[PDB]
Amino acid sequence: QFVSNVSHELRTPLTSLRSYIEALSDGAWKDPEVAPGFLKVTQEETDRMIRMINELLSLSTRVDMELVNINEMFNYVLDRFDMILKKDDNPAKYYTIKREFTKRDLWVEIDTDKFTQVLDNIMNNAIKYSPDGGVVTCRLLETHNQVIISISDQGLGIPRADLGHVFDRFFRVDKARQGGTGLGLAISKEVVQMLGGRIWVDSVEGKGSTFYISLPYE
Amino acid sequence: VTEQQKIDNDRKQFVSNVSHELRTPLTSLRSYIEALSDGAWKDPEVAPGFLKVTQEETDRMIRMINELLSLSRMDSGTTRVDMELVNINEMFNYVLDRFDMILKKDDNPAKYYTIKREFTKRDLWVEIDTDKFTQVLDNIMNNAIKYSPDGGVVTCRLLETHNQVIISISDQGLGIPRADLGHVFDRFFRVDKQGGTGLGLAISKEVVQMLGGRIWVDSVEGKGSTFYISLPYE
Ligand SMILES: Nc1ncnc2c1ncn2[C@@H]1O[C@H](COP(=O)(O)OP(N)(=O)O)[C@@H](O)[C@H]1O
Ligand SMILES: Nc1ncnc2c1ncn2[C@@H]1O[C@H](COP(=O)(O)OP(N)(=O)O)[C@@H](O)[C@H]1O
Repeated sequence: QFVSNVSHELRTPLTSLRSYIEALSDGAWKDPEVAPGFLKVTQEETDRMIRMINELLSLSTRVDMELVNINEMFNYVLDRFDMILKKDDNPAKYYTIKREFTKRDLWVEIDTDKFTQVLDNIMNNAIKYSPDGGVVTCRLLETHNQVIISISDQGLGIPRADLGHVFDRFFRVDKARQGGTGLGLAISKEVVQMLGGRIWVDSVEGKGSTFYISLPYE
Repeated sequence: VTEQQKIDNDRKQFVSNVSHELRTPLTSLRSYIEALSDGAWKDPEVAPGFLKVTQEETDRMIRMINELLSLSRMDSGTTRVDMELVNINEMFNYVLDRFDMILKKDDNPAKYYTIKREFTKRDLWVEIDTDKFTQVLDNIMNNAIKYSPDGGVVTCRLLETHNQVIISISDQGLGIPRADLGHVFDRFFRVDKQGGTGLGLAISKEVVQMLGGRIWVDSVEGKGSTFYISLPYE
């Protein structure tokens, strides 16, 4: 349903917007080296949220495939999550984003808005389900004519019995450790399949998780 | 026929409203961010003032999102309701204690108010979900204070009948038009035209209904209002 999806999907961009506005208010507005770049991101997130409301309201049409540089696009996503982490209430370096991208530029046909939603949910999960903190490792590679993204955490894991169930709508693992609706990964799977790709997960209950996304390369 | 239709119409309206209400702050943000990007950011007389407004608009949307999410969770049957036997007197008194304590600090207070308590003497043990019900009392108490005249008295009652536990919360503010006594519990209904979503009482009505109870309001314009909560007793 519309309300539930739009509400769920606005949360990461609102957090990201809040985070950059906070950095600006805290003094970055005085720094000519960074203020314009920060303002540019808030302008982009605000416009993205406005498109998102409309898109999701209309579905109750466009899957807009563009040839995109995944390297840059993934990098832009992770830049926001670093900003969320720095303006976080946690101690500095309580969470780390380590990037492991191949050096060649990878061009892939995607819907930029919808796929950002996918990366947002997985990064946000990777953080939300590491309460004790940790490194989030983000990999970008091409092999066997697939472009593959994997996102690993050192968080709470996922029971083996539930590895399949986690992409189902409303499914939330019911053990100790919060969350919300159980929609993020179902929305994500829907987008990834729509784009001709695949998503899957490996996990160890005490160690952490790795989510994988595969997209057709050429 | 009409039954399914009324439902579908309410849903269609609610969706339309959600889209308009999320859109309006974002549109306001866009306008302040664009002024900032066009150069106001270099200007110390306005950049801080402008940033502050974007921060407030952003907070309002995050509250709206959280509120819309609870409404969804309940609409889904997904919402966890944990009925436990608790002392309503001590729970209500603690709620009022948080509000008295707010006033105890010189802000300066914008407005002074008094919280008058009239509780029954016997202890009322009743099964409820404390986390959710405290939220309900908060929403009514915040309204009661917000719409009180300077120096107004907020009167809080806990009384039981043979069949019911009744809580009432009265203010001496401008009250509510008779045409609207029902509508104030509607999603996004605000009689007025700053922050405030118009979802609080909609959440409250839904929560009180999950708990097996009833909530309603009496008001005489210019007199003030009295909100009631009824809970099944024993
Ligand atoms: N990175 C992760 N580590 C451990 N558990 C995770 C995880 N990412 C997702 N999960 C689990 O999968 C369930 C469903 O995820 P999701 O669709 O994104 O739900 P959500 N967080 O939007 O409420 C979550 O409730 C959580 O139990
Ligand atoms: N105690 C009260 N006195 C006068 N009007 C009241 C009132 N409590 C609620 N109302 C009216 O009902 C409307 C909706 O209440 P509510 O759902 O709590 O709004 P809110 N606080 O989330 O923005 C308010 O805007 C107000 O017009």
